[PDB]
Amino acid sequence: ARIAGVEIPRNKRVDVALTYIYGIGKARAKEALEKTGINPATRVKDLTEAEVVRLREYVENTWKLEGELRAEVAANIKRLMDIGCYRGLRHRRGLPVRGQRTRTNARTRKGPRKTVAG
Amino acid sequence: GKGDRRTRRGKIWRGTYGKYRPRKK
Amino acid sequence: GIKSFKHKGLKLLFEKGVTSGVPAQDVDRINDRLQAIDTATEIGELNRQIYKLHPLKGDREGYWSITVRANWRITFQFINGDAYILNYEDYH
Amino acid sequence: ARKALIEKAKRTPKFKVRAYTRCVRCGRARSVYRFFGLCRICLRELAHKGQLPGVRKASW
Amino acid sequence: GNKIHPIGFRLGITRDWESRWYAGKKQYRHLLLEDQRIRGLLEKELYSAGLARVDIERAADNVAVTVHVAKPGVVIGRGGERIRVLREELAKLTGKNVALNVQEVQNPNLSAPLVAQRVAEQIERRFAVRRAIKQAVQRVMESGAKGAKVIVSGRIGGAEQARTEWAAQGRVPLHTLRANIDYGFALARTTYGVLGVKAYIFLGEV
Amino acid sequence: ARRRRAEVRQLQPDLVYGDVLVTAFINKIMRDGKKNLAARIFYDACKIIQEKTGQEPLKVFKQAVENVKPRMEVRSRRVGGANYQVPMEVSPRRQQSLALRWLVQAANQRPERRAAVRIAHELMDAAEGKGGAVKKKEDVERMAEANRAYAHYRW
RNA sequence: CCGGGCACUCUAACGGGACUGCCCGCGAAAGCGGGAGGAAGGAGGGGACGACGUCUGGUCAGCAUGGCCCUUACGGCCUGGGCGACACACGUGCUACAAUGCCCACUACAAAGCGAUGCCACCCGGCAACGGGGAGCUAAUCGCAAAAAGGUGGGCCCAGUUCGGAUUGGGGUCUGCAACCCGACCCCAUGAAGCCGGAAUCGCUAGUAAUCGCGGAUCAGCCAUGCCGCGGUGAAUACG
RNA sequence: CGCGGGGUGGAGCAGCCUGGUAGCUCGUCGGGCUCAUAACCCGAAGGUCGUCGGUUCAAAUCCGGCCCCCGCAACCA
RNA sequence: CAAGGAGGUAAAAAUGAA
Ligand SMILES: [Mg+2]
Ligand SMILES: [Mg+2]
Ligand SMILES: [Mg+2]
Ligand SMILES: [Mg+2]
Ligand SMILES: [Mg+2]
Ligand SMILES: [Mg+2]
Ligand SMILES: [Mg+2]
Ligand SMILES: [Mg+2]
Ligand SMILES: [Mg+2]
Ligand SMILES: [Mg+2]
Ligand SMILES: [Mg+2]
Ligand SMILES: [Zn+2]
Repeated sequence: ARIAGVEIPRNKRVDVALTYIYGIGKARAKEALEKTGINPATRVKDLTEAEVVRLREYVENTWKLEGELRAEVAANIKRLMDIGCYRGLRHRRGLPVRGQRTRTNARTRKGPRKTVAG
Repeated sequence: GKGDRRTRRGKIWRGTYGKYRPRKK
Repeated sequence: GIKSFKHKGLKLLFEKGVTSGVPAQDVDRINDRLQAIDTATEIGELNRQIYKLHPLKGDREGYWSITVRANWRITFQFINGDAYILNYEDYH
Repeated sequence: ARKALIEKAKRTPKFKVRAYTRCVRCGRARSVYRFFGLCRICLRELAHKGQLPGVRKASW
Repeated sequence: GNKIHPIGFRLGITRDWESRWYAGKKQYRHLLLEDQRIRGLLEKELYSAGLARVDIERAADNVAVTVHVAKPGVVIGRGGERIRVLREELAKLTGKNVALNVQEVQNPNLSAPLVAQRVAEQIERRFAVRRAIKQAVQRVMESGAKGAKVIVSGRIGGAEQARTEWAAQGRVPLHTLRANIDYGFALARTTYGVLGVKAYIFLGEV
Repeated sequence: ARRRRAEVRQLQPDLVYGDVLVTAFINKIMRDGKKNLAARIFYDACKIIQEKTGQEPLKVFKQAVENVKPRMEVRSRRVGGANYQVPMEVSPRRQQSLALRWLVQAANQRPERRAAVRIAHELMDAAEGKGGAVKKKEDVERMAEANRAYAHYRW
């Protein structure tokens, strides 16, 4: 069911199916279905349409999620555009933000190795 | 998941406690 | 022209004139050698008898070695009129 | 910086976190045991001397 | 080479301590520093006595200090000085019961610290070291010893080349625990540097 | 240089069976030193044997081992920078070890989901002479078969 | 928990206890093999102990010390920066790629050590880190600690997936004068690479390898996945 | 200046004629092996195809103009 | 039982330091 921006997860437990949304994770998941009052271990296969409506209405509202909060997150990094701080430059150069070790490692932001040789 | 900060197992390994591992009872 | 240092003491003597990285009695010695390696346009100029010049062997291939004093040698790589990796090392 | 540096180690004023341990027999700042007030080096010397009350070789 | 200090190697069985007091934390550190400063202050103005040991015992403000010496010539009869303020100058940073005793080491030729110290004096007298070693060993061996061994290392007779002079008669088993082996050491200060003298003296046990 | 001929290690007999063999098999199942999980899996699979066949697992397991026994194996030996492969006989100790090892390995090679059903099935297949371990056994004997040429080098 | 008792367990101090002494066989002897003997054996299992000497080995930055040099300075104080830099290369490791596995709940079984300028029971707030209280403990008395793997129950169903946790946004807490460079945790949300490793390369022969947690030193705090120890479950194989 | 052949990674060579794929050996770069070098093993990167035009949907390739290279020819008086 | 004289012999693996 097209809950937020997504619909994908069929026969696979609503507490888990919920996770498949940028903004839900695991904590907001069971938090949303206990506050909506729905059984977590259900089929996800389009069960009681009412439960699905209530779920959708609560989840999609309340807190920001999916493409909207991706925009906000990207905009929070755009904050350090202008004449920003040190943390912005780390987002500029493509290097790790939290001042860690970059002599080795840091491949998750630098990307795969390039090898200079000399 | 000895390095995940959201498990009783990772909380053991890290040492610290919390929500995913309460200080007993 | 000297272009890169590996030895910090050597680096400081030639750049700032800081002599506290080398022996005190080898200050003048090391200086005249470095200036020679700086002015040298080819390895053939670093050939005065008092230098005992020679290229190293094995893993140190591509390097050269003039003699300061006793068991002490200034090693470097000379290439295209320039020396690189100026070090202050031991004969053993 | 060694003589004026074993001065500060006993001087200990100005912010409580700027104060640090320091071997007394030597002037070592590293591996200084709080129990003896000595570095690991000095401690070994005196332990072999016998000048360390009760301190004895460990075999087990 | 690499060999463990024959004193520390015993400590428990054979060869007891040299500073025998008990304390828990918050006290050990202070009392050990004071203890060592006593050893440091004594060694200075008491070297002419040539002290084999500096035993120390404590019992809450009691601080007993036993100074073993070959010839206690620097004590000189009660109020003849060399003891009065001398055993009283300790309590200028102590203020506790400065009970200073003096022992008479009978044979100095059987006291390892004294042997090495006599040798180290001779190095500074510019003596022929190899001959000095030989004599000192025989001198120790002459006074009833079961085994002896003296070692001077480095810069022998000046001359640019660190050497190591070696001599040892009789029996010196360092590996054995029931050993009763006395170990001494001394720094010889020379106008050309510093060299160390080891001295091993051995007697029976079981 | 093996001055001592290294005496054969002896095991503890299991529970309910008394095997001088089953425990050796449970040991191969054992990973990270968890004999509890190891023994459980085997006895679990023993319960599984009872279902698909009306046979006592003490024989099903026994015969399976007997069918996954290498009569002769290939051995690389001397002269020519160790160029030859003399086909050697296999000692009862080694047939023993290979049988159980190949069983467990082939068992975990199977596409099944539970460790017990893999063990049970691989044992039933091996008891018949069908298991992937039996493949391994028959394969090792092929190699030993093709080398009869310089087998006379023996030793 | 009390009365009382301390035979068991434990605690820690001196002892006993195998020396192949005893049997068969081999042998000139030494010794070797084998057997009842007992908890134990033919150095019982681990430590501490490192010959004469070798490497012009290592260390003038622990310390000592010959010589050379510096002294309105190569010394002294301070604030700040740096040792944490990053196109890359190598070492030692940690966490994994899952179902003999992961999550949640319940429920057991250790040893070795550390603590009243601290460990902090038990309550109270808090999703939690933690904060408010506050009892006991100079500690085989009180506390750190519930050991974890295990067991029982239940849920995922093999899918980059409830595997994996990197990276990143946001919100907090604690030490500290202060944590931007550069602190550790907590919580929400993101959830990357990895589906098991080329040529090569390492460790281990019995409580051993593997796997599991626990303590300590340093230490205000902590970048500890390290080092030094402790016990839990517990393999495989040795022809040669 | 007259005919024929040829300019392609750092080096030597293919691919052109039957337009849509640039391949081989060596060398370079990274990693192994060794005390170390060589040899060897693993894994990589690297070419305006001489230049200016033209044809074509598309040119290393098909067609012209120059620019070098190499090989033949230059004879009868 | 105790051997003299007789004969087929390793591999593919090269170098050296300042
Ligand atoms: Mg011994
Ligand atoms: Mg040297
Ligand atoms: Mg010094
Ligand atoms: Mg550093
Ligand atoms: Mg992938
Ligand atoms: Mg998979
Ligand atoms: Mg062994
Ligand atoms: Mg290479
Ligand atoms: Mg090579
Ligand atoms: Mg003609
Ligand atoms: Mg050559
Ligand atoms: Zn010190």
